[PDB]
Amino acid sequence: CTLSAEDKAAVERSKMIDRNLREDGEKAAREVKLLLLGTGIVETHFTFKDLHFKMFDVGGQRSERKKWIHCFEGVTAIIFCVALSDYDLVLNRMHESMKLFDSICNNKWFTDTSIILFLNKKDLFEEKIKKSPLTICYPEYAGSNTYEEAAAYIQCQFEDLNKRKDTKEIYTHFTCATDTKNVQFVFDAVTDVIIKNNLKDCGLF
Amino acid sequence: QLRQEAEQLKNQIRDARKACADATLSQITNNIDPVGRIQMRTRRTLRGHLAKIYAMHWGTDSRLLVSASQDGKLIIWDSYTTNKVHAIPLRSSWVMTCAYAPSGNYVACGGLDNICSIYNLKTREGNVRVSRELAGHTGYLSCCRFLDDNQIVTSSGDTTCALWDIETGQQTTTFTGHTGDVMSLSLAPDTRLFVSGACDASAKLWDVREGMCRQTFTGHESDINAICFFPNGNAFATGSDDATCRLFDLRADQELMTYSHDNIICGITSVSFSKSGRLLLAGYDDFNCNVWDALKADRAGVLAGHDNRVSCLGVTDDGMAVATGSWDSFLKIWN
Amino acid sequence: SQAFLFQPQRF
Amino acid sequence: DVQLVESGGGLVQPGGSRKLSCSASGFAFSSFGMHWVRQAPEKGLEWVAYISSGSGTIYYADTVKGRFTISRDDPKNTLFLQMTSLRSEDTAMYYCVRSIYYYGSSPFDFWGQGTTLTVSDIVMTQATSSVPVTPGESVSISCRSSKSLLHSNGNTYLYWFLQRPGQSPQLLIYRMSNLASGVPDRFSGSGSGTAFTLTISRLEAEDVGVYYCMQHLEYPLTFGAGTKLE
Amino acid sequence: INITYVNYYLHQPQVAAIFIISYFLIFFLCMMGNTVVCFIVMRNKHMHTVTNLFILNLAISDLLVGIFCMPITLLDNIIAGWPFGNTMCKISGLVQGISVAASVFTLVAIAVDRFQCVVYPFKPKLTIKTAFVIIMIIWVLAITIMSPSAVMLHVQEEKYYRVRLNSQNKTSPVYWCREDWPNQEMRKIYTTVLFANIYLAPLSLIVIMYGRIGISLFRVVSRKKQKIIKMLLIVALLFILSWLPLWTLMMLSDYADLSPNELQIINIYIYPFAHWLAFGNSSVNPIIYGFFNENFRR
Amino acid sequence: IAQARKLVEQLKMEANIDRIKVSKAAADLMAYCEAHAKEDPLLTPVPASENPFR
Repeated sequence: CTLSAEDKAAVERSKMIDRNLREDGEKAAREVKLLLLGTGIVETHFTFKDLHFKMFDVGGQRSERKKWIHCFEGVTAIIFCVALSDYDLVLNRMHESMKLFDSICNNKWFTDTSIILFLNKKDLFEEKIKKSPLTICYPEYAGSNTYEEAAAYIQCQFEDLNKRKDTKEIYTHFTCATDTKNVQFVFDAVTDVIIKNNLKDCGLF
Repeated sequence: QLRQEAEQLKNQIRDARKACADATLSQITNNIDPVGRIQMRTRRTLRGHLAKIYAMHWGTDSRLLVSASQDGKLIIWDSYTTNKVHAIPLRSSWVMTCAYAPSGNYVACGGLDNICSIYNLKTREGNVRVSRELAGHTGYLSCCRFLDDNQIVTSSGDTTCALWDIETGQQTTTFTGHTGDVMSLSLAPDTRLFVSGACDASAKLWDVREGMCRQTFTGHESDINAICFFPNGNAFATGSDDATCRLFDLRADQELMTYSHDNIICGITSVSFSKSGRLLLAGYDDFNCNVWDALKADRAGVLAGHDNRVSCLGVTDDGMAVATGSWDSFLKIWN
Repeated sequence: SQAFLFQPQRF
Repeated sequence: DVQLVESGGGLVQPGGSRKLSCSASGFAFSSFGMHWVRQAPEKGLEWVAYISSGSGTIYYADTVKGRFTISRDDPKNTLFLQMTSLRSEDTAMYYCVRSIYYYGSSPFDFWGQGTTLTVSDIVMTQATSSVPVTPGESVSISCRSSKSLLHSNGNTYLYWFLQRPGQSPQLLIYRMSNLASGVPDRFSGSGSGTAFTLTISRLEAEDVGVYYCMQHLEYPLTFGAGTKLE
Repeated sequence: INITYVNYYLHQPQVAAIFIISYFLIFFLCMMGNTVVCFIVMRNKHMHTVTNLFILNLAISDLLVGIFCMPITLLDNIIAGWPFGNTMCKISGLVQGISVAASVFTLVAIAVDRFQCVVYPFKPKLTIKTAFVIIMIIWVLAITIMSPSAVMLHVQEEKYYRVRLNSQNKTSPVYWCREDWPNQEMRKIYTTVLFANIYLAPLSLIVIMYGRIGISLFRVVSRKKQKIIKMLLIVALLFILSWLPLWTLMMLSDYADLSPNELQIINIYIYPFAHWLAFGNSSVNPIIYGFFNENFRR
Repeated sequence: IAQARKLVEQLKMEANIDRIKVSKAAADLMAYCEAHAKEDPLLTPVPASENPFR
């Protein structure tokens, strides 16, 4: 024994609190987190095929990301958006976006979190390819003026920056009219990442 | 020639400091006996959280302990018996700082939401409810300390600090002058002053009453993450990303001591002092903490036994125990 | 049966 | 506004059954343990039954075991006691009492209004049954315990209650030294071992009533006889 | 009455030497593998997951198998009769079965853990409490299923079979410890129960779960997936083929009527090879689970 | 312009302050540590009877 009545009641209260914490933790663990890169932090919630995705946006925080990016370690994947029309505009911004992608891919914290790449502004990029040649963005580009070829070259240039080819994969797609296709692709990539992590936890793989 | 005037003033401050310096702690305290091997063992293990711990604070009674985790929970622990007194849920899970009111009636939290939330623990309804939500900072909150039951001093990542009246909600005075984001702050024992460290590798002494900077110390060569006052109140210690601690003195207005080792190359997350100021406990990015002899700058001991990086570290008011929280989601009390 | 057929143990 | 309203009391015959209800509002009912405390027509307080948060632990008095059953309902914020085979000694006024147990908490802080039912161990001794007093004079109320109330943790589990004429009991001192919220600072409590006392300074007309001292060391909770102030 | 005299050392020096070498090889391999696996697990405090706990339990069970089965059974095959005693025969008969069943059951536990973690990626993982409860339940089930073996074991004194003490014409009797049974049908039923509870059901569960894992993985196949499938198929086929001979011999002896000559041939010459295969199967488990697991590799 | 003037004024204000020798500050720190050393549990461990965490 060696416990008073009030001490036993306090122990019971602590056990109840621990049970509530455990149930809340098991509820939270059933979710999937994503970080979006392109007053505080913006949160978005959406459920797709019996899985709850929570996307965090960090735009508007005028501070160096070196002091708070490590807070986002553990996310299932990082969703990186890139505007195809940003090849000629300068505020040369295409190279800045490429440098940002290289930094986020080579980040020490994100050495295993896969990256899902979205390419927007397709219907504007195809029309813009007729006036501004791709030689402005890429001095070394040797190809035709076909918008499909330029898109493929841009995708290859973005993908080749991945030094962590092993233990990190870069799923890639282009924006379309149907939101269902994009959310299904992100669900497939997240499911693949989760399955790979589960395999890594076990003995095999 | 305003820049020339600034350069001349900096040069004359440097000359005044150099002329002021006549001896060092090394040759003054070399004739004192070393503290010897310090062997602290773990006494209590608190394993309730489910995510990396980001902040913690002791109570004045030296028994109650508040902790904050990234899973959006603030847990109050009874250290002696390992009991959860309270479990407050947070609206935003990106918490990065916590504090305990000296009266023990309120708690404070803050983070990437740029809002300092004050919760009241003593309610007739028997539950814990948010008492105030102070807003106005344009960046993440790095630190906060309860100056009183109605006054709280906070530091944000927008290179500013503020003093808030909780009842009214508006900040009475704003301390500005840091070039980079402010990472930590430490109140003086008399509460008449405090000190703030920022990412511009400098620390500043702020007068609470007049809202002015009195002294600036620029010893470090990288961002300083931790700051703490000597129990006397005439000195303080800083820990930075250059794997080095530095002890500065307010009255001499320069750096007194440097704590660094060849085998230590990891940044410092937290710093704290013992009751008498002889021991300096520093938590590093390495999984173990270190205990330095603050007067001889020798490694007195090591506190090992964490799986992941130690995030927060505090010492109780009477010096009985040291609480350490890590990214492993465990809180360990050492004695 | 009952005869020493050099039967070893089951395992 | 904290409120406990009890109902379901009246006149019964011996051998019958009854159900007493206690509706709670204005506070988090699910975080509070509950007690039933009955008072005979002209007698002291007597503990009946206890239920904890989540119905984990249930305690009954030895005179109500096998006949009285306590239970609660958290979504509807109700607490009810079912009594079977009522006898003539069960006539009393029952009180719904809330009590929260954690470090540095004040149990027995709020009492209900009371419901009257008519049917037709550590020993605490109060030294003086009645005391005549005049305003502006300090007074002391002493009571003794048969077994030491000091535990190994350093807590003396003695509580003080005040029952005003036509009113519910109110907590004054919890754990022999701590003053309850809203109670004037003139009240003080001090004791050693088995003896304890409550000191009232600058006594006014609001202190007239009956003072009870109760032990919480063991769950067969025992109240004193009660000291009346004229 | 015709009586048969045999030597103290039943076998010739050459056959005895080959038996000794054959059993010592697998004994040495088992002890080294289990020792190194336990040492690695104990050294690495960080590696304390449920799968690692199951692997440690399997290594402990395999060490018990290698210690309490190989030397005693090799001695029994070498020297004629049972000279140890009734109490030791009962203890050994209990312990050998207990260790074998624990080793077999830990395989099913590991396979079900892997199936749960691979096929179901979103469901919560098994807790340490559940893993320890499962460990206790498999030990208890082993005790329950092979208590009768220690119940009915007993040494019998022989009369027609005698032993020379190799000199001085000492005509010692033959002590033959055996699982006494009031009915041969009772022994047949118990052997069938052991067969169904040790070899059939674990095999079916393991093969079904590994097939489900492979189908789920299949739904370009990378080298990682191919390696996983190869390892799973190797494990299943090894568990089948290593244990087939011993159970086949036991069921044949307890079910099929044979002449004394062929029965003696089976019990003297081909039983040691089946025992060797069965023991080597448990001996090889530490090496495969500590060599093909990337956590142990690092 | 205004920022530079404010910086110059602040730096001048921080410049015109009194300073004490490093020897005096070192002596003060040593004296405080020596005076308050006895009641430090971490420097001098307390017996297990009076240790609240054992």
